[PDB]
Amino acid sequence: RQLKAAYSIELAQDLRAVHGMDADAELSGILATEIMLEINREVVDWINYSAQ
Amino acid sequence: STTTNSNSIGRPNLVALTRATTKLIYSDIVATQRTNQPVAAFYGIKYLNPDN
Repeated sequence: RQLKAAYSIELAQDLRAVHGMDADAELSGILATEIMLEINREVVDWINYSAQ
Repeated sequence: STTTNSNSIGRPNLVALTRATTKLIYSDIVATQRTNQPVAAFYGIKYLNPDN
């Protein structure tokens, strides 16, 4: 499983300013968390899939 | 009679470089002040008469 993300440099500046959060870490904090949720869903999904 | 024509020159000496840069005038023509937001706002405060 894999995922990608595309953030512009100027967005990193604006997000670092104004609000005050690093634009880079959020996408890493989103993609990695999202993938783990899907796998954690797939394990649950298979159980109901295979249940009698 | 061995003249200078018999001898062969080597790498010519590099006496001088020559770059071309304009006499940039913008630190003197305008008033500069760095902004910490992507949108910069100027306040115009004016004094009026009863006739505005």
